[PDB]
Amino acid sequence: NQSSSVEVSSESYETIFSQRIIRDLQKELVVGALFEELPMSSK
Amino acid sequence: DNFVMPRQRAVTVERERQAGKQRDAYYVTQRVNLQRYFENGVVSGAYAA
Repeated sequence: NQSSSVEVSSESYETIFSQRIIRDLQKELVVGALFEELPMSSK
Repeated sequence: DNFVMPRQRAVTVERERQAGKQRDAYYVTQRVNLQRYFENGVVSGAYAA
């Protein structure tokens, strides 16, 4: 606040730090695993 | 679901008697804002020209 008679040391003692992690929308993956597999045991 | 309501204090009413003035002042205060997590998610159409 930095206006009254008393106050705190720095803005860090006026903030709440959250561990919560957020992410936006991610493009869907479709072609990655629609074809069936062919196991190969050689070059 | 991309927007939020950061609010510190709600709507509060307060009554004070300024007897030196012979009034009854009424004060209403609140603290809110409108923010969004990410910098997208809105579209608006406008008239031509």
